[PDB]
Amino acid sequence: PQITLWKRPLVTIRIGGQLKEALLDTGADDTVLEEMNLPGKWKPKMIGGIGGFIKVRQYDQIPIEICGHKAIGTVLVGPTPVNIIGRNLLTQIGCTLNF
Amino acid sequence: PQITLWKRPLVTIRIGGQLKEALLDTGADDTVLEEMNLPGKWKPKMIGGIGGFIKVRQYDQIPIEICGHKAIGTVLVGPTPVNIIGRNLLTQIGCTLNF
Ligand SMILES: CC(C)CN(C[C@@H](O)[C@H](Cc1ccccc1)NC(=O)[C@@H]1CN(c2cccc(C(F)(F)F)c2)C(=O)O1)S(=O)(=O)c1ccc2c(c1)OCO2
Repeated sequence: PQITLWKRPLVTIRIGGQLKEALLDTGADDTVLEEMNLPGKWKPKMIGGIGGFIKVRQYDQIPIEICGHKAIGTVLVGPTPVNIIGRNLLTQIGCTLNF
Repeated sequence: PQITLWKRPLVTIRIGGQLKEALLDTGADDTVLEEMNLPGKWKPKMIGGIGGFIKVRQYDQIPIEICGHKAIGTVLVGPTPVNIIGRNLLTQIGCTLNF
């Protein structure tokens, strides 16, 4: 599909038994999801944006479905106000910017 | 052009006769540039991000040429970690997400 940017590019994602709305975000290197208790090993990380840094937990090889498109990769979990699908997963679902 | 997302979508912009690199950022409502001088009246504003809130200066009706495409709109200037082109200008240049 084609998503215009008149409004925030929110789409439905699935991670386990959780459906959530998330931004397709070309400005995000990494995928950052709001606080959730995922299974498995993780490592602590800091990520920076407007206003400074937040502490996140990095989980590897997590499957996520994004508008029915399958993805699997690193997801950062932490105190973000919005679920952010970053470039690591945007590429896996074939997402490009066009103008 | 079509822009893939295996690398950051950084582009050259022209503003006030100056060339800068900026990130095409579909997760950003607003265009926010690092500290710079722009002419004319501005208004103090505060905006939020992943790390908290910052103070910015809001300049209206500023021409920016983004990758050869002309925009005229609101530019916020302040302590963003990198120059970002947000949806307010991405829409002007006809940018969409496609997968
Ligand atoms: C500023 C960019 C260079 C980076 N950000 C991505 C931007 O697209 C963010 C996404 C975002 C959107 C909403 C809340 C928080 C983050 N966008 C922005 O910073 C601004 C913030 N923002 C906003 C608007 C209204 C309210 C608010 C809030 F109240 F939540 F702060 C934020 C908005 O529209 O764009 S980022 O989210 O900070 C980010 C994401 C992934 C990363 C990373 C940094 O480092 C490694 O991996």
